[PDB]
Amino acid sequence: KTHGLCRRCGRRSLHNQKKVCASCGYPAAKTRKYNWSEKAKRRKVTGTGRMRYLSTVPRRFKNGFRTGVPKGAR
Amino acid sequence: MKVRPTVSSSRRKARKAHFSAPSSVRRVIMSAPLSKELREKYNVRSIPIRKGDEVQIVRGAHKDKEGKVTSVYRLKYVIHVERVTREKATGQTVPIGIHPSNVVITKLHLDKDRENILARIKAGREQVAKAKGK
Amino acid sequence: HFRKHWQRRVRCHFDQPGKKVTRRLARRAKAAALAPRPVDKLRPIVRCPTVKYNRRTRLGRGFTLEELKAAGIPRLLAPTIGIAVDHRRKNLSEESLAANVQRLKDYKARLILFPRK
Amino acid sequence: GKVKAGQLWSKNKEELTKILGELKTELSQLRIQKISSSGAKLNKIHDLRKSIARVLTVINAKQRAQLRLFYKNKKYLPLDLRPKLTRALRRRLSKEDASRVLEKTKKRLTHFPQRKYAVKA
Amino acid sequence: RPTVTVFGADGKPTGATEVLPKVFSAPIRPDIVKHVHTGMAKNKRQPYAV
Amino acid sequence: SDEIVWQIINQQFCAFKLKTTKGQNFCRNEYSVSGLCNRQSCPLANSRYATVRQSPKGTIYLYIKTI
RNA sequence: AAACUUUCAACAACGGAUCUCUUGGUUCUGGCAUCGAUGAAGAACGCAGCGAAAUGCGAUAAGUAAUGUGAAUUGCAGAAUUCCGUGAAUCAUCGAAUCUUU
RNA sequence: UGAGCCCGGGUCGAACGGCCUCUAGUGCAGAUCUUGGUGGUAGUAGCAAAU
RNA sequence: GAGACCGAUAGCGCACAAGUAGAGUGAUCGAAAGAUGAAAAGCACUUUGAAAAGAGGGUUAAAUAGCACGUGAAAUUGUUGA
RNA sequence: CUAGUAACGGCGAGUGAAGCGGCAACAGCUCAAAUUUGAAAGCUGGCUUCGGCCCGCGUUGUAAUUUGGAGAGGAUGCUUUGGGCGAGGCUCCUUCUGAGUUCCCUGGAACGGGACGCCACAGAGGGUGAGAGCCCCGUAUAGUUGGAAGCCAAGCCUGUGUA
Ligand SMILES: [Zn+2]
Ligand SMILES: [Zn+2]
Repeated sequence: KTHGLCRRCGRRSLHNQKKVCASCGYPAAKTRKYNWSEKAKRRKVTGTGRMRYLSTVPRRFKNGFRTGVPKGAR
Repeated sequence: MKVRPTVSSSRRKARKAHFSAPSSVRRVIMSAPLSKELREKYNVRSIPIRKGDEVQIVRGAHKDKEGKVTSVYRLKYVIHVERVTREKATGQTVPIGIHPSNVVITKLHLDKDRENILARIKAGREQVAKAKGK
Repeated sequence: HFRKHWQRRVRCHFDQPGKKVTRRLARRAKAAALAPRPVDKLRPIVRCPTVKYNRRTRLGRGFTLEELKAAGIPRLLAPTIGIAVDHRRKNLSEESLAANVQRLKDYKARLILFPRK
Repeated sequence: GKVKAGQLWSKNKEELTKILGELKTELSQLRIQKISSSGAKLNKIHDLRKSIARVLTVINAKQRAQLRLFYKNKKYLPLDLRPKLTRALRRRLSKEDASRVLEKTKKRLTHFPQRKYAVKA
Repeated sequence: RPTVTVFGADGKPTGATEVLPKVFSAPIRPDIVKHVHTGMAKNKRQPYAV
Repeated sequence: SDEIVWQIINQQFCAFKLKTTKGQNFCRNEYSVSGLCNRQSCPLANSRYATVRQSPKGTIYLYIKTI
């Protein structure tokens, strides 16, 4: 086949001969992104996934990025 | 009219907040008035309903029925009074969902935390009575 | 004069009253921080440069060092008691000196200075 | 099967280890025998899993508290025992470093501070 | 008419009167009122766009 | 100012006016001697006016208004 | 004669217009400034009794701890689990932890 | 005169209308118009890709 | 927090499984689809039969509101009558 | 606003500022070029019993002083100070706070109509079996309960060195 599975984006767009992903450019450190396609930028934008860590930052900001425990905790 | 800028008079936001409320907010929403005798006794107008209260239904097709609350279904926003039931096609007796605004609590399930709630409400009402008197 | 893409560079001003409210609240915050003090500093009277506006005067940037010395206000105390100082301006004549010196002694006549502690 | 948290807070390390071991053995046996006729075993399995979670939480908290007691006066702590904050918040200048001034500035601010005054109308 | 009677809190006149201002003898122009009201009713409008 | 209030009533707006599509306008005012909107029958645009009304008792009265 | 074709009426279909609604969009305005080698955004695999989707979470896996509230959750099944209690909850808050492969 | 408007009968189940002004994404028979739905051809040609 | 905005062919492509289903080697392209009832009270039971189907019978204020579900136009179709 | 002005241009298409004036906001400073030379007075690390001890950087220059509408050095006589606690206060989350489910009719259901009332610094909004100020949540106003972190701060301890 022309294209195989890519490790970064998980799509079957990694060229089997050039070993370069057509969707993200896997061997390059930077993810492939272009301003002439807004649809392509919104299909992989920050917010289209799981947000394991970036969804916990606003609650930590709300309380001042504090440490410790409340008084009288067990 | 609302003055505080944090309050919203949006119908859309109010309906979303009502129909997508957490269980504790739903507890606060599912409140019932006290009876006349309990209102003069505890100086408290209404309390959030709970399982074990004895109520009288004052609205709907089951008016003037009394009974003990055996279930507080917060998801369906309804309470299930004892013996105020129905019959299915098969003959099973299912409870009839009655809104807590349609009942009047004639007897409270008195525990320590409920007494604390009654004391706090009475203290606020009497301190506003003092503010009004002078 | 619509030769370029002016659609992408239209600036409306629906936030004019909101920005006025923001500016007034900023002045209120300045008042809260500087509670007995005025929110503004004292500025001198200067003449407008050109021949067209030579007849009128306006507010300057800060008082000259000679004007402060003649009014009896030391240079280092002046920015700490609400007077603006400009080291670039020169008097060049005995008539701007007298006017701004009169302004400074008028400011001194109506000032309530508090001790440090 | 079900264990409260404060009882686990009272006990020490070797004790908490032996409840951990017995809970793990009970969970293993019930997982082996639960493949046939799963009735009330499901609720007990869920409660046992929550119990192992509670015991592991208490031992981890005690171990990290002891490690923090060790590193009270030492200059460097392990990265697990350091506050997270953000990457930019961890790289900004400290409060002692940012509030530092020169001696000329300190002398000027000492002898000519901003004064309190009022212009009367 | 030069004066207008003043009424009390019980709805009965107090006995005191006030002089009617000149602004009550101003011209009554419905065209000016229509023009200015049509203009002024548009000034609390929020923009809408697709 | 009978004429000015008449112009305001007739040409702009009156709360007592019933406009019909059948060639006649009507006056909803209770003191109108004929329930028609025209210059002579207006109880508001005429300072001196007179009408006849019947009470619920059945006694009929004449009502007179002066400037 | 019967059959067929056309028009009209009643009833029954097909289809989803119209009306009414709206936890959605869109435009404006205000406060605030907070991702990542202490491993981010994104991708994958798993975790529930019945889970198909969505969501939550990571072998402590529809979650653990701490605080607060105060009697549930709920579609069905189960609990000798909790009701003058350090205490239910598909609860809220959240400062402690766990956090598979990339 | 007309664009239209009013009433009766049936169905239906939560909002709506007139008048004076204001405002506009305001009136369709057609654009080999757009989307959806439905026909004669036609139970015809054929049993062909899909089903 | 709001509006002289739009109201399911409109308003964002997406009010609902939506950057989903699906198409392309790939870069990319990208839909359709909302409304029972106040409450499931979601039609027990008897009886045909092999059906996503009927007849009695029942729930309901109403079933010509039966998860083909508010109302239910026209094109087009069937039965009866002239 | 200047101003479609000046200026430039197959002087055609056209392109196209700025000073002044009115306003919003205003805040000023750090080095290099000096010899501390009667005393590198400066700083990164490591060890710590946390109080002061070592190695190193650095004289090819780290502190202090000075930054040109300035400055230094002497003389001179006046005028100025430094640290540590800190009650309490502000901001923000939180607890609590008005009044009909009275009677009649219609209706499956009153949240509709009629009668009699009440609250209102609250008649915004939502829910509740149909249009609910008084059934419920909230809403308005001052307070009040508990908490979080910043900043301010009345006062209270001390200061010192020919600085
Ligand atoms: Zn890739
Ligand atoms: Zn009239």
